[PDB]
Amino acid sequence: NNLGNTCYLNSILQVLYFCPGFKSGVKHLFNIISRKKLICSLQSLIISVEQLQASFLATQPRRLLNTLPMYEGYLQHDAQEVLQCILGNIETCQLLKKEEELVEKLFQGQLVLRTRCLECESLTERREDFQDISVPVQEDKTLRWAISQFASVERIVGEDKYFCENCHHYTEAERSLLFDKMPEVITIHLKCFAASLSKINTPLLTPLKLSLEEWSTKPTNDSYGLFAVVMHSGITISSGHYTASVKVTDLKEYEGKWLLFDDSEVKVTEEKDFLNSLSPSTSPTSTPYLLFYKKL
Amino acid sequence: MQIFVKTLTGKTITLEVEPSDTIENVKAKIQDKEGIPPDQQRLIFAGKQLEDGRTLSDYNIQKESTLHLVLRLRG
Amino acid sequence: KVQVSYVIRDEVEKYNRNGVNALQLDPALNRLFTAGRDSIIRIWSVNQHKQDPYIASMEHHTDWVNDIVLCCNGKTLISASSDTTVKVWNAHKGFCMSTLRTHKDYVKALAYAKDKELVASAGLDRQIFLWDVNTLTALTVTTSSLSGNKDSIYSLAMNQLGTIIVSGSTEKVLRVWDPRTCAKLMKLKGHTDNVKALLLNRDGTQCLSGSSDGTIRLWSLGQQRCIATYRVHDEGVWALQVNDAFTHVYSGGRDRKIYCTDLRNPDIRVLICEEKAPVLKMELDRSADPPPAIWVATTKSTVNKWTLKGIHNFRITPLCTQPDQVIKGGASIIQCHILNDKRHILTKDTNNNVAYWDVLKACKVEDLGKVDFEDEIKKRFKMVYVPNWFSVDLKTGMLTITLDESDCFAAWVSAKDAGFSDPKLNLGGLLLQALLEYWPRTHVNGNGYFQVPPHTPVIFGEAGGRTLFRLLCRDSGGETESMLLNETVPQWVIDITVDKNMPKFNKIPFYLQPHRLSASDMLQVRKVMEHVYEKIINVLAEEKIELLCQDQVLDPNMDLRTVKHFIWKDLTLHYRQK
Ligand SMILES: COc1ncnc(C2CC2)c1-c1ncc2c(n1)n(Cc1ccc(-c3nc(C(F)(F)F)cn3C)cc1)c(=N)n2CC(F)(F)F
Ligand SMILES: *NC[C@H](*)CS(C)(=O)=O
Ligand SMILES: [Zn+2]
Repeated sequence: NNLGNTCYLNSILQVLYFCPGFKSGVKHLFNIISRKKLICSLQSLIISVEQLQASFLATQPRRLLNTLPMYEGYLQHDAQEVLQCILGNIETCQLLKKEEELVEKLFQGQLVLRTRCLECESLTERREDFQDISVPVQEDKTLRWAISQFASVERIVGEDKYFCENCHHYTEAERSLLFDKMPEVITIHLKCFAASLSKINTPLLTPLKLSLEEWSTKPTNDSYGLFAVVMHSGITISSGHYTASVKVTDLKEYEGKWLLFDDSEVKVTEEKDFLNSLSPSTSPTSTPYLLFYKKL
Repeated sequence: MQIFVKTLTGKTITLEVEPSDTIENVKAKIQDKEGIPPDQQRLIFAGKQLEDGRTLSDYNIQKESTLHLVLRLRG
Repeated sequence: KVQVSYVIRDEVEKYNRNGVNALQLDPALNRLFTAGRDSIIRIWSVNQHKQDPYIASMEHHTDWVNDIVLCCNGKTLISASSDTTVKVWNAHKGFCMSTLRTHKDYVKALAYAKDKELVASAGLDRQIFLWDVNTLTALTVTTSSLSGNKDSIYSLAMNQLGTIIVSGSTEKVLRVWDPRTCAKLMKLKGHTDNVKALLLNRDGTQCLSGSSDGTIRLWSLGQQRCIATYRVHDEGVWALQVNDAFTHVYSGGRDRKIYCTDLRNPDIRVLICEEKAPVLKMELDRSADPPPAIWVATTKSTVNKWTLKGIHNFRITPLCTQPDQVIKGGASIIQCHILNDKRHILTKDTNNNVAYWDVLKACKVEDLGKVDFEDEIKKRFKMVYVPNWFSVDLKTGMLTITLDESDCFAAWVSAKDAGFSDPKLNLGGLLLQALLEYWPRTHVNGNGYFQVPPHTPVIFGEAGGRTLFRLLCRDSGGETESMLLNETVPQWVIDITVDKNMPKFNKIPFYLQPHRLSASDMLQVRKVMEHVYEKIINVLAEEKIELLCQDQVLDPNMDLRTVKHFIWKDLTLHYRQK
């Protein structure tokens, strides 16, 4: 059904299918196309997959592959690349709605960047939209520490000198990041590769809970529960069999039990058992690559 | 102009890009200050990959803009 | 990694341009030393009866001057600058005597032990060097490094007897050393932000600090703890001065206010008048007790002298409204624009004045007056294209032109285009020939066209760092100057000036199609017309053919390199007969 030469698109589709409010929205976009005249391909795959769930309770993912200058023949590619390509192809909504929101709400946020000259003490604010957080795995051992390193007070010194136009000289500054709008689900991208070209096999203790209030701009009270992980399995940047495990969202006895999408085999594990796998207590082979944090 | 770049370790690198160049010139400067081949770099700005063969005026990059540097991990 | 540079300035600069960074006083001779953001150090006369207060200036630095210390009973002056150099002067005659270049980054601090004759210096490179003055005036001196530190040092102080030295950095933690044994003594913590002002007692028992948070703390060196804390300032304190017996402190910062805070009881507060710019490096007149005057410095080019007479008898309304002694200042340049033909520059300065500068002749030809900048820029539009070959730096409030090896020889122009009297000139080569003209190595048994004025400084500096040399264009035929020039100039300047090596040229391909050729960049379309005519025959060439580019009829005088840049968006052309 799923021949093992498309190991990135398969994992991305399996992770996205369980995202909240995705299968419902895509059906609406196709319904607008339905009476007005990639969207037509996604709706076809969703219908086929839902047919198999009835039995348990050849999918042919190549239909999307044909529709989606970097995808020729049997090759090896990245997962975040195809995720961004799909989320960019999904443009179509704006073009359809102009003639008279599934990404702007699900996967979209805003940041605030503050730079402070250390000579005149004058601040500057800019706004930049973010779709994922690239976080340093380890410095040249905690998710909170890594996020703090990504977004906290950091001084640019040495050859990297801020050019302040209030002083008209090369001064020293400090930088900060703040979150303004947080999407429905927040994805974290781990920079496993090391420039030193290499790959670090020491994972991070990823918590099953999260709270973004120290680095936030406004006082908010909401948590973040992990619900999907995409894991590599190789030892270098040349190849590797991608694997994805997704929590069950909402069948009579499977609730609260993580899944494990291996190569053409579906295995049901337990939350306590799975949590002891990617943790660094036992040296693993698979290294987490992306983490998806559904709200609540 | 002057723009910032966040490398793999998380440090910030400063470039004077002169916003009339292509992506290849920016990648060449990044490789000069970083020693990474230009065929393996993935520049990301505002949650959207920077494609080669285009200038910077289309991406409305102005003042101090942070470009995230990531590599490509194949599988 | 070596760049040649020069500046355009008047022969006699009499007024400040960018601001003031440090102050000093000489009660023995009644003179004031003003080391501003401009590289020049001036010696004013603080006597009220002098209607034109000015004495000889000292111009040897290439960047900002951060701090100056008057040593050896006013005989010598020590100055530290942004470029990693510490110099020694002769304040009686205002000429440099020595130079020390054993620093890696900017220098921002300078202390002085009057009863010990020592000088310490600290910078952004996290190093502290202990220097003995008595071996500096008479003279590769020895070093005494005293630095266990982890981040940049922004201020530093030393007690009068030269036994305790305290430094403030970005850790908000003060470190205490001992000059004689180079040992570590204490670690004073309890601050929140950067520390930019430290004052110590005569015996080193107590220390005063002021942070950018906006608080002033009184420490103790007999007890590793702070005693009292005052927060009378809303913004950070950048300047700090104290009375003789540690009884009163005068403070000021970004608030743009100056207070006089008592120390025994902090509820007594008088408000000296508020200056119009952020006060930095306040200076006090210590002629008699109590101090009857105070000199302030700001980010603008003006120094004022406030008088204190209402203190101790005032029983918050400001005490003063106007200064007593005023020192005038000029205007600095804040905007520049390079014209389409890269020779002239349109600069706009404070007080809204625009001037029309030259680069090749290194002079000013005209000032345009009170006109709008955008309309003036749009009016002066030329239909040419010359690749850029220099850069303009607006620091120090003056024009600085830097020539880099990558693109100095990247501009070829015609003889009539340059205005002289067909030769194919090179602008960078002519400039570099004109600069080093008194150098005896360039002679043979700006060459024949013009002459740069013989007072422009010439600077050989590294890539964004220390300057290896500093020369006057007139003073180059001497012995020591030649000795240093034989080793300081790079190779790519020698191959062009000392030897006659013709720099390389440029070519560009272009497709011709009757709807591959390689030709020089500055080739007029007049020659592409003569070429197509003489190849496809079955005045006459000018009249019987016209070239079209993007369906625009081409003028038979504009050359190929501007067709690519202004009309085309490899280049392709089309030709039709008649
Ligand atoms: C292109 O492929 C896909 N694209 C997008 N999304 C998905 C998956 C579901 C998001 C697939 C996909 N990929 C491989 C599958 C596959 N679907 N199915 C059908 C199936 C049947 C029952 C269940 C299931 N649901 C629960 C519940 F409800 F308890 F959570 C428990 N279980 C076992 C899951 C999937 C399957 N058998 N394989 C393995 C084999 F085809 F190779 F054999
Ligand atoms: N990285 C490609 C997918 C996995 S495999 C078995 O084709 O290499
Ligand atoms: Zn500044």
